[PDB]
Amino acid sequence: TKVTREEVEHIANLARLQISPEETEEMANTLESILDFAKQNDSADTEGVEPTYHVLDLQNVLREDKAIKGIPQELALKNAKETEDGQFKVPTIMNEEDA
Amino acid sequence: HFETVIGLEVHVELKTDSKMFSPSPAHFGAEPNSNTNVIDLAYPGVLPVVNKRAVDWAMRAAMALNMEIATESKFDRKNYFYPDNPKAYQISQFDQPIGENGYIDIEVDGETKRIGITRLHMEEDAGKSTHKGEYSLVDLNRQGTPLIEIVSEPDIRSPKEAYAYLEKLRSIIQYTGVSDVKMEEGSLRCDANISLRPYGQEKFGTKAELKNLNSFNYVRKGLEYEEKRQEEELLNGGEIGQETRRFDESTGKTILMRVKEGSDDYRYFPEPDIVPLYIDDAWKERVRQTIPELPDERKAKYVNELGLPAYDAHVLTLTKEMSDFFESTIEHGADVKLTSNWLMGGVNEYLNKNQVELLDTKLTPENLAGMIKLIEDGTMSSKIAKKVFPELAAKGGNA
Amino acid sequence: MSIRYESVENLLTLIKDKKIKPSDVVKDIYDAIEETDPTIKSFLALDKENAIKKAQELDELQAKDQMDGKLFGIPMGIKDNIITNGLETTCASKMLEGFVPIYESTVMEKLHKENAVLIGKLNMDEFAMGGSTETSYFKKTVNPFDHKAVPGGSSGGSAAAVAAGLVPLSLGSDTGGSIRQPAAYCGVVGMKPTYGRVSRFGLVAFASSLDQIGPLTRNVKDNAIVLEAISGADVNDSTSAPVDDVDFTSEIGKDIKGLKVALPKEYLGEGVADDVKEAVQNAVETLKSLGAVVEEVSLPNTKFGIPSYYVIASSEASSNLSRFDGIRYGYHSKEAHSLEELYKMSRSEGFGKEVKRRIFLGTFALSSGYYDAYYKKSQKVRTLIKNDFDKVFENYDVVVGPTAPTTAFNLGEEIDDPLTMYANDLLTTPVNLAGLPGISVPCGQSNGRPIGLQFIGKPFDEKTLYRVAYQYETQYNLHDVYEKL
Ligand SMILES: [Mn+2]
Ligand SMILES: [Mn+2]
Repeated sequence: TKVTREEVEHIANLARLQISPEETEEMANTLESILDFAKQNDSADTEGVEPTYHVLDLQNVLREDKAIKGIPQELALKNAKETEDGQFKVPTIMNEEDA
Repeated sequence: HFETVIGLEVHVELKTDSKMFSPSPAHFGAEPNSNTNVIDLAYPGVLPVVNKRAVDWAMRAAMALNMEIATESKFDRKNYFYPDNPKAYQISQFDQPIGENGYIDIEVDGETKRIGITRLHMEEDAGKSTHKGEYSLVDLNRQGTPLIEIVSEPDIRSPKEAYAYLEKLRSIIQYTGVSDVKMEEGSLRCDANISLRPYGQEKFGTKAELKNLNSFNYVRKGLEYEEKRQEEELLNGGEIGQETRRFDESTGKTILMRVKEGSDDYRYFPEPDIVPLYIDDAWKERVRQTIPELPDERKAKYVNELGLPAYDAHVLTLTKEMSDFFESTIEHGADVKLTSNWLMGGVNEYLNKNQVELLDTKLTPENLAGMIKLIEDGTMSSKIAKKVFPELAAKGGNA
Repeated sequence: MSIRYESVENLLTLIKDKKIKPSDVVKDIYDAIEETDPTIKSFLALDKENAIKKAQELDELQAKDQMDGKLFGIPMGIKDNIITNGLETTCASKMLEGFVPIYESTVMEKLHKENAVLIGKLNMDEFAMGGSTETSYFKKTVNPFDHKAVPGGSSGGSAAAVAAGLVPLSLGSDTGGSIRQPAAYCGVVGMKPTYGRVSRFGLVAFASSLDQIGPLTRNVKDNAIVLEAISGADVNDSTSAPVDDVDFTSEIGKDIKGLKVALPKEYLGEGVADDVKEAVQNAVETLKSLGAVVEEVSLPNTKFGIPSYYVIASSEASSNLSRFDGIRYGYHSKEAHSLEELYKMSRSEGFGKEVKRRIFLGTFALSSGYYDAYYKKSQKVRTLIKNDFDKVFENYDVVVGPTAPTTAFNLGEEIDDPLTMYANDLLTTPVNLAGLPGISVPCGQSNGRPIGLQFIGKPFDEKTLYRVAYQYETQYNLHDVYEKL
């Protein structure tokens, strides 16, 4: 209940997912349904229960600070669709209309 | 009228062999995207592996910062899309930062003021995006380099107190041997948050985040300019608002580049890929001991014992090498004051004028020790020291 | 296509006794794929050239009597969400079509070391999100037992390829049942080891805290063997558990009399079908006739499995997928002229409806003002779901109940009904949340469609699971049926 066009478009922005106003409405409901679906957890008594971040009870897993030469430039760019001068080429025009 | 509240968000580059969460070497050549691997490139299916030294050093600098070292400390994800941050999230620390509630004493036009450092956590540096044409070139060579964020309690109250802060901080970190801390190299970066609140009331005026402060001297420039900038606003009329401003090195003014629509949502949440850290006593000791005599107590030792002035004790404890050099040449046979005056200026002015900052691979305590005695009671006096010094410094060892 | 139905165990010996040349073992496989997959459609990228080359290498090793490896000359299929060096890994998504990994995943590393032969990659739901593999951007795999039915999600391709006799063993990933459910639907043996048992380095992430690689075979025994070849800690995976004892075959073949088996009443709840319920009840009887002691117990928080699971999984997903921007690899939108577009256009055009749904939910569950109300909450619920197990394990060796509430469903039946599609993860999600090890073996058929029986064990107690799993298998299985289809 109550999932405005605004919120929908705010999350899309927060997710870098292009959404047309014709998908917005649709997504507003879906989200709402899923949320109402998610609402089920509220019927679980979690008072004073610690969140579970990791299921495995490990500790201090560190790596010795010893370098390992990296892969060739070629290898690092081999799968990039856009590259220039040994780098990843990307747009950047800063206009509050495309950004 | 107003007390100007300002805080400093400072990042430091720990100089370790490999990266923070990747075995990639922390030091790179000139060839772009050559110092990387699948992890740094955020290829699908890669996982982070914590650099042990990065932590030890991180908590070594945190202690020297008079902070409380966390017993339980885990990393979290800072999610944000940006060309130099390939995973779309930076592994850092939200709650449980390795270090909390510290402080450092500073001397400003008046007396001692103890500014508190709220926290100190570990992050991974991002890549560098060069702006060519209407496009952008990305180089993940630097990406993943271990960093430590140091946020100051909003205690510092003036564009000068800020300077005094950065220096004392830079100074102390420098002593831990965990970073070259040079702003002209990027191994020490600083951002400032400033806002004014007219006395009597609790409300604030506008609040801005100053970006592009690249030198100790520069943060002050922008800070005090900004101070005056929103000083007018508050009086003249001013429209309260949360904003971010870029400092123009040339003009000396800050430029508004964006107005916050609210508080940036970084969806912070515990990195599941990295098992939690449990820093025990034994561990805290190992790194506790590995700390020398920091600038303050090192200066107070230059006060009564070896009764030296004030200006003296400040510039000699400016760096560890400088200070060690001084004490190494003091025992050799150089009269206290002699070297002090010889270091304060003369050598310091020689280093600055020749950029010979590598005070180590040049003239040495063994070498410099002599020149002091030669003048002290050997040959005659001063003036001969004019050139005998530069020569003796840039090479040679005695004559 | 002759040894296309032999188990990994037998086929293993057939090679050691030089009764068959590795190169032909492969000839058979591809012969099988060529004839059966066109209808099943479980395979994506095929690595025939390389496969043939390796087998040729093996024949030599065969003659030279130097056959090393726990899976020497054994054909293998790998879920396309598991990185294979030089082999196109797409995660069955437009976003990664044509993507050629530049590094080797740790499980593949180990497998090659055991001299297994890489035949190809299996089809799956787009980015492990889905319960019918129907979300694949390339093809919809079908259930060998009923071509009008789905294989399961998300590792549907792995369960189907094994059931369809295209390979003796295959790998899958389980985050909420993506290995066990497809297993149950295709009536084959699926196993999601304890969290931390099998490295995750090389596994395209979906839910870092729930993800886990596992094996799928046609019988309990072979499944154990494979899990031995992939288990073990790894410096490339910080979460990988430092448990050396990776032998799971030792206690197989031993009786289970006196074995305390807990039957969660909530597992035979209202969401369970009648036929599925019956099958498992007769299963319970069988477990009794074998000596095992089965008594009812309660896993109260079970009902909160699916909800909390999605919030958590989605959330993490809204973080693990964010690296897909088409900058360093993957789908790069062409219609982008700004930097914002490049991200928003590559991402939208590359991901499918379901993946974007998870992301939206997740991104939301984490966003400011809702984080505590959804993510944090779900995390606290997860704690409950584990305690349930904790308590139960205080008096029981293992837990039993159905794997899926119902038999496999029809293709396109729930493809446009995400909510009901979800309900199917009722009995699986709890395990991933608790991080325990689960296993599914067939225990029945309703209208030809197989029913799954699941065994939930204590962390790193996979050997026991295989012990009880093998026993039951002796009283029932579908060994003789795969051969007929
Ligand atoms: Mn930072
Ligand atoms: Mn900042």
